[PDB]
Formats: sequence, C-alpha cells, structure tokens
Amino acid sequence: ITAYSQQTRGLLGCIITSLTGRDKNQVEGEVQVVSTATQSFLATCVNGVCWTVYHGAGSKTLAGPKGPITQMYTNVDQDLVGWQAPPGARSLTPCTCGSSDLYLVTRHADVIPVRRRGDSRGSLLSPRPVSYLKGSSGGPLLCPSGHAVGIFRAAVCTRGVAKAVDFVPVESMETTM
Amino acid sequence: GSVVIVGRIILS
Ligand SMILES: C=C[C@@H]1C[C@]1(NC(=O)[C@@H]1C[C@@H](Oc2cc(-c3ccccc3)nc3cc(OC)ccc23)CN1C(=O)[C@@H](NC(=O)NC(C)(C)C)C(C)(C)C)C(=O)O
Ligand SMILES: [Zn+2]
Repeated sequence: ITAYSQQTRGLLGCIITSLTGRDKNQVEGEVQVVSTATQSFLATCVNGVCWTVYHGAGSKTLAGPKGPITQMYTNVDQDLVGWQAPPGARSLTPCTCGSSDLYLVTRHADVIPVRRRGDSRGSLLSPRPVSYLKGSSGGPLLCPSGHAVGIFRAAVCTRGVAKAVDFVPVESMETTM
Repeated sequence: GSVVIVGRIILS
C-alpha cells in the first residue's frame, strides 16, 4: 500500500484557474491535491464524487474542463463537500472489510498506519506532530485492500503532538448520496 | 474563486 505525489501546476496557474474555473489539465489518480490562492488540502474520489472538507473548500466550486463544477453535496454539519469528479479522476471504492488496520494518506504521499478506535476515530501507531498532518484534510483513510474507510477531517492532539485522527466515515458519504 | 487541482497522489 504505497503512494507518490505529482505536481500538476504552480501558484500563478492555481490563481488564474481559481479565477476562471476552467481547468484543461490532465486529471489522474484518486487523491487530488487541491488548493485555493490561500489554503491547500486534499480531495478523495469515491464513487465518481470528489470529496473534501468544508473548512478548506467552503461552498466553493471546483475548476473543471467545461468550467466550474458546482458542489453536488454540501454538509456543513459533517464538514464534508462533494463535486462530480472531473474527467480523468480514477475513483476509490467504499470499504466493506470491517478491518481496524487503517492507513492515512498524506499530502506528502506518506502512508501512515492508523488503528480504528470508533466510527469517526482512529489511533496513530506512531504519534506525529500537528505540522506533519497539516493540509492533509480530505485525505483518505484506507483499509489494507485500498478501499475508502473515510476522509481525514481533524487531528486529536495533546499539546502539539497528534495521537489520533478524526475522519468523516464513508457510511455518512453514502448517506449524503 | 474556485478550488483548483494543483497535484495528485497516485496509490499502488
Ligand atoms: C493537522 C491537520 C488537521 C487535519 C486538519 N484539520 C483541521 O485543522 C481541523 C479544522 C477544524 O475542525 C473542524 C472545522 C469544521 C468547520 C465547519 C464549518 C466551517 C468551518 C469549520 N467542522 C468540523 C467538524 C468536525 O466534526 C463534525 C470536526 C472538526 C471540524 C479544527 N481542525 C483540527 O484538526 C483541530 N482538531 C480538532 O478540532 N480535533 C477534534 C476536537 C475535532 C478531535 C486542531 C486543533 C488540530 C487544529 C487540516 O489539515 O486542515
Ligand atoms: Zn475494506
């Protein structure tokens, strides 16, 4: 269960694309590194929907080939938003395993092992500082088979060191749909 | 403005 990061564009391109809402870049992969002119986070594609956090994306539209992709789903209460995935985006599938051995995928393509300790919680096998996880919201929590368990939402930390992760569970992404 | 794709994470 390995991962690697690829850069698609710079900041100048990100700003102009943010303005026009028209993105003719080739889309590939399941985890999209998404950005605003100010903030950067992640977006995971599950069943043709590009899912991310509300605290990062807001009610903002997503830059697409035929123009701005309007939000298909907006749950402020669950801190979750979704867009119809842009062409080329490869999709992830919900987990049915019921496996407690989870894996969080970060913006720096690190596959950090998590151990499920509730519906929306999972403990970190090796605690990481809050900075290591910053900008990885919307990132996926994978089962050992590589199926979507949830989307990384918030960090459960004690004085700067993250000991666990809070995530939006796929069941709630299916409930939204 | 709109949320922009600026990179990707490819999974094995
Ligand atoms: C270290 C990185 C962490 C992952 C990260 N996340 C974030 O930085 C998120 C953002 C914000 O959390 C939320 C904001 C909003 C929200 C909604 C509407 C409008 C504005 C904000 N809704 C939430 C709903 C939630 O549960 C229902 C849980 C968390 C929601 C706070 N936070 C955290 O991670 C913080 N952690 C928490 O708040 N953790 C608990 C208490 C939820 C377990 C922080 C202290 C580490 C910064 C990021 O990368 O952004
Ligand atoms: Zn599974």
